[PDB]
Amino acid sequence: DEARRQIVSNALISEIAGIVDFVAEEQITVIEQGIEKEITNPLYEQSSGIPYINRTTNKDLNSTMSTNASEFINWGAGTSTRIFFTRKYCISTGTQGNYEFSKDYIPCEEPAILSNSDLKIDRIDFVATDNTVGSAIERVDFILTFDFSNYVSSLEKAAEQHSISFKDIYVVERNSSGAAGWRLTTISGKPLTFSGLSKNIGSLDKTKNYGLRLSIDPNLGKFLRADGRVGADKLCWNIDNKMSGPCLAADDSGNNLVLTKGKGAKSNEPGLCWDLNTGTSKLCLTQIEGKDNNDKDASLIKLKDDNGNPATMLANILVEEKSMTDSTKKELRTIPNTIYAAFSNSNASDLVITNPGNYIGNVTSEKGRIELNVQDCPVSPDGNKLHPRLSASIASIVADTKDSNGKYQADFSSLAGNRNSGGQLGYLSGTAIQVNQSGSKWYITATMGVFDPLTNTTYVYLNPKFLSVNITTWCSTEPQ
Amino acid sequence: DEARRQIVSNALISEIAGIVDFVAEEQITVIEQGIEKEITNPLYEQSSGIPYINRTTNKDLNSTMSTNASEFINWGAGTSTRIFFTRKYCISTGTQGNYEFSKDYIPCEEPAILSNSDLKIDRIDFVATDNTVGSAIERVDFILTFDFSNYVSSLEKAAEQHSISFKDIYVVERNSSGAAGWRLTTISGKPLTFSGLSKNIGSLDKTKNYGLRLSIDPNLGKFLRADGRVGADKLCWNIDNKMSGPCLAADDSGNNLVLTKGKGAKSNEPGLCWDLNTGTSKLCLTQIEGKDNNDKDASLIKLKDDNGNPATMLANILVEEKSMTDSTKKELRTIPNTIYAAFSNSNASDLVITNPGNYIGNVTSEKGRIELNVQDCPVSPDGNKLHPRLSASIASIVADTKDSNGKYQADFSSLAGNRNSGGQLGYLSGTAIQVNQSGSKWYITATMGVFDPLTNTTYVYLNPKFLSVNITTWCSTEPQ
Amino acid sequence: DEARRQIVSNALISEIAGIVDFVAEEQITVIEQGIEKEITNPLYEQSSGIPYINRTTNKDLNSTMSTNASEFINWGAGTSTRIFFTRKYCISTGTQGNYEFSKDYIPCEEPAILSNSDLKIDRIDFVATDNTVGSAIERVDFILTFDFSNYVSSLEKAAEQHSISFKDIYVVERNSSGAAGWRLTTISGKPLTFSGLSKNIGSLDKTKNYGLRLSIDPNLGKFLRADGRVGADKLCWNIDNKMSGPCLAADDSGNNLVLTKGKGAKSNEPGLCWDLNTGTSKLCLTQIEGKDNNDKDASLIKLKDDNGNPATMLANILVEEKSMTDSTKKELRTIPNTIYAAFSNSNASDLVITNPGNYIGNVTSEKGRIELNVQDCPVSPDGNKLHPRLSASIASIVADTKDSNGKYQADFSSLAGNRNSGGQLGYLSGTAIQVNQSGSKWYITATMGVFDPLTNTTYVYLNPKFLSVNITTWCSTEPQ
Amino acid sequence: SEGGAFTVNMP
Amino acid sequence: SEGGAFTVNMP
Amino acid sequence: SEGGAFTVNMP
Repeated sequence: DEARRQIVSNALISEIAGIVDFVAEEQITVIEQGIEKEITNPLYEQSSGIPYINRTTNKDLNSTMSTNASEFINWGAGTSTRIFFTRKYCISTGTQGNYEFSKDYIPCEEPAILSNSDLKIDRIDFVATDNTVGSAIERVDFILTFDFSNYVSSLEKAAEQHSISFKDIYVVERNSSGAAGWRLTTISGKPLTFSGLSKNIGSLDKTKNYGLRLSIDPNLGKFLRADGRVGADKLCWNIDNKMSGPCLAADDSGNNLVLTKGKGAKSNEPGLCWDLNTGTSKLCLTQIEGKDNNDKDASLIKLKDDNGNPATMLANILVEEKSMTDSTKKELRTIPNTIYAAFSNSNASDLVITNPGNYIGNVTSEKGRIELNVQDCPVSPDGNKLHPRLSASIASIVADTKDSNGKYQADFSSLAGNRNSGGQLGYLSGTAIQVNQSGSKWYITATMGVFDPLTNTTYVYLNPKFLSVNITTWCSTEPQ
Repeated sequence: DEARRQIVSNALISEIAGIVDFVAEEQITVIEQGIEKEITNPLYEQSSGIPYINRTTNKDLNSTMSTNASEFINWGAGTSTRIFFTRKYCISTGTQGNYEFSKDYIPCEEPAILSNSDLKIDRIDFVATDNTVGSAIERVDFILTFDFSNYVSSLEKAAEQHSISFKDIYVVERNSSGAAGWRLTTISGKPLTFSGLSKNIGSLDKTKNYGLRLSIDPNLGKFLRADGRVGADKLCWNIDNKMSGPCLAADDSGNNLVLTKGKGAKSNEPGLCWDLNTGTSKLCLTQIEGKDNNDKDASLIKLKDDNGNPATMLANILVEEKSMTDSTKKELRTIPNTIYAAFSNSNASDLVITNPGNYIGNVTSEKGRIELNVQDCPVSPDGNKLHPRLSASIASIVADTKDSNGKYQADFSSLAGNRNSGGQLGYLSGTAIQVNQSGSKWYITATMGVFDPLTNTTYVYLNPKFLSVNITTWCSTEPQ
Repeated sequence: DEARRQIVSNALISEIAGIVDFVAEEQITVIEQGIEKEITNPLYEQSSGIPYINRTTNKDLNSTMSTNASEFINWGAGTSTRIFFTRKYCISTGTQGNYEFSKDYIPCEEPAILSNSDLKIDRIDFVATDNTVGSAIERVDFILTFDFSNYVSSLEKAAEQHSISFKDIYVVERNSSGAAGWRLTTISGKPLTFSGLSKNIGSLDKTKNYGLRLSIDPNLGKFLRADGRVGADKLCWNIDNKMSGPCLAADDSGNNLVLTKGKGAKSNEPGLCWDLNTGTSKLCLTQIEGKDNNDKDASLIKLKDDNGNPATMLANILVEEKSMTDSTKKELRTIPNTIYAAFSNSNASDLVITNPGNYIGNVTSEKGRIELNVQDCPVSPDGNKLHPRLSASIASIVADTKDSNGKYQADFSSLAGNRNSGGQLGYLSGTAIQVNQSGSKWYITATMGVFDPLTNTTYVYLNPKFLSVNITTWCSTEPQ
Repeated sequence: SEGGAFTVNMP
Repeated sequence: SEGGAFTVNMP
Repeated sequence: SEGGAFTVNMP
């Protein structure tokens, strides 16, 4: 069953991956007296003790594996090794380890799947690059005891998923069950690598106890990697085979990437550009020189094509400014919309309000009204509730009266033709324009006073086709 | 002469490098007629044929070179090999190859100098990493026949210029002129490299046919590359020698790069920044926490300086929102402009419309009109035609009449002085304000009715200077 | 003093780093008669002279150091060597050198501290990769004479701070004070590395003159480097272990990075994205197809979530367009704000202007006025002074008169209740609305004419509560 | 909600 | 195109 | 700066 093998290999590679992470940190983030502190990894202090200083020297993958217990590191059951690679306070009391890492490299308790599995990490070798105490480790070999190509496929899959790869896989053997008895399995004096285990499986006696030695190369080499595990101090782009293009580097915050000019730029105007490569100009977001409201030196961003003409961005925009009434307070608003509209009462029955002093209206159901759906306000920063807003301004207004047939002729329903219907005008008293809202609708209503000097009769009109307004809608922190 | 040898070597390394480039691409970009397609390289399809699957097994540089024609790849004259490593349509009609590569790895016609030069590529060995069909290639051997230290200097110079390197150069010999008769030249049973032909030049009989074996290697896709031919799973930046800065990674779509916070960020506010380093703040585009119109968790982008103050972007802005009438439809709009303007008729001759009931004007030629150029709308997403829009709202309006000198004193041409000339007011009937457009011009005209109670005379005014409007101009998907 | 040793090492590494940087540039930017031009580094011209063609041949770090003066390069006092590695015009007249480099690799005048320090660069070896004139250099060795573990610590710190690392450090000795007498210090025939000077210090006689040979490798090509000293032609991201994600590459300008679609993208809509990973959609700035005002093919940018809905950007926006009056001139504007407000004179004492023909207002101190703070305008590009603007449009107006109690009932202070008090209306003469400003304030005032037909009395009102306006505020290059 | 008219005067 | 005036009244 | 009023008529 390979589904069980896959769990064992995922745990094994999880353990292997954590250990490599620990080796690959020369400075580790530790927790001394409640405040994170960076200290040198105990691996590279020539003052730390067993097992942090333990080193083997078989730099060659084909050299004889060590038989010294203070050179390799015995792992697993019966060993207190795990204490030295887990937090001091994996128990509430504190273990015998002296370090509280800011992060768990491996779980404090070994994965339960590995407690009785057929493949276990039995011993870990730290290959030293030189002969100084606390030297750098240039290869980590993991001896996994078998309690053979099925697991290698499974382990290779699990390592593929964890962004690690084996330098090589060797078959290792020992005559007993001691951690220092491990030697390389040999075919004619040549150590048997796993890739060559297909042809040499027959010349191996069942009298030995076998396992695999997985060799990794911890050092996260100074070069940027496909797995992205290299932090870049900066990165610059080439132009015509020279390092004269823009550069990206992080600022101190950890949140921001900063784009700066290259050495080849004759002008200092860095930009990010999008290109469809479909025959039109790329669009660039470029930083350019400016001046503030007090004529001091400043800068801004411009979205432009390759001709220097502004480009178009589709988005919701919020603008923040101090309230022009009370300063020291911020106000947010969106880009407004304008709709031209006139009211729609046309005949005398709907137009004339019979008893003005007594009339009590219902702007939700009055004839001739303007009705709109309440817009949805866009995203706003935390703690700034945006309210939908609406207002109306007078666009055209006349005091039209009944003609010889009791009909009203002045009509402003279409802006391109307001003067083409003239009407028979009286004296204007003015108009009262009101804006109300329910949960879903904006309601706009109006009242106009007119004196007819022909009949000396006073009329009050409701939502007339003689009055048209320009309606402005937006969202704002300033309520309605 | 080293000048001709250099030309020949330049061609040889061109061929060598091109072939190496093809091997090093497991996924190749091919042209299935009208469109680029990613396909598995025929080298690594266990379903491809001769010569795509041919592999030698001499992993060791000192091992026996293959003598099987279905293992090595015979090259040059007498072979149909080149067809399978060049574009299918190098002739307009088509060759026997089955692939239309998007790029020429090697020129379709072999460099004219190599047809009769003294050093020729006779055979290519693709060293397999295992014993599976379509396995990965770990070394490429180029057997160059001599038709020996003069040419190695030239080949090393040409390869220096091409960003490739020889793993080693070996001396090979054959008793006749067969492509499979190549074997390693030996001195006392030890294969003769090129770093040992100086001292062993004497023990070689001229009865053999000699050549050089330049060995290259394809997979150089472990560390990100200066030429950018290796993709990154992610990239993170450093701060103070720690991997605590922002990170960039692609999403699943293939279109987007995503910026995320680094481990050192105490706040989760990733940003892209521009900096001129001219003594002023960098400008950052930062993602911050927010809330939508239903108070649900959301986010937005903020363009800010280093003090947390909003910054400025010069661009055209489109806003999208549901139509406040039909809802089921989306509408686009631009940021409007506002113009204060008054009409410009001043005297009674131009002001008074003599016979209003019969009067029909020409708004494109009426005196005192407001005339503006029709704006150009910005780029809009496909299928969203933007229309120029204009509206006018009344800013000031009075029913002025002739004074004792027949002049009109009220004047609203300047907003800061609308009240300074009062005039002689009658009773206002209202105004009809009309906006028309040709292909190039906006025409804004207006008609005002006034009753003079001193003379009991009725007036109709055209484009009066005592009527002023605030003109709003913008672009929108909603027509005029 | 390790403080004095550190300054010597910083100078030493500065010289070393500059020299290595020059060695690492086969194409150098030179200046020939006013203009920068690219020429081949004289190191790799087989036509250049001493010392550009000088090469040693000890490829092995353990091989015999050359003793030929036309192979190594003598450095320092008594040598004209420095001339050939600094600009021709480090002196105003011109030196004997033949090249004016566009940049100083090492300072023209040697760091004054190196003129008499205990450690000096005595000789520089250019290890050749082959036996051609002007061949590539594969290692640069700096022989430092002592005029031994203290300074190695300091030099390694200085090289750490200067983004270089030593390939290896050897101990060298000479019997006298000649630059050609340098040979490798040996213990039992084995060249003494510095990592083995701890155990063998006693077997070294004080009769020799000793020094250190620092070996630096030349290039950092092909693979991008963590300290960012390697430029990228482009960089593409991976998706599912394939190079199918977006790509960034510099355009020709040196200012722009360009984002393009990946090979795996089924749509051509490249985007830059922010992600908080806090449960909401990432925000993307994506380029999409569009059409201009002439319906020609174009593009724009869209700020959208993963659902294709517009997102929100908080920033100041400037829009640029041609003046709708005088073409050929460009004008800037900001996103406006709208404020609904009414004037506030309510009682007869404040409302009625007794003798209108004689009244001279003080718009700064009149009762009932609308007063606002003059807004601050955002950043604008150089030479475009923005002026604050304010305008008013009529929202509601009625010709109210005294009621039976001498009170005025119509009140438009709240838009949602404009119709709630009808009042007792006369005939309207109109209104004059004026906007003025001091250094800090907007002053909005108004005058309304009313005829009371019940009393045949003429009224002029100042800042009445029955007049309301929509106040529009913005910034523009068009003045007030 | 509510909307109302207004009284006007007679000579 | 067009523009038109309007008729007003007489007491 | 300044502000001003306007004159209306008596019947």
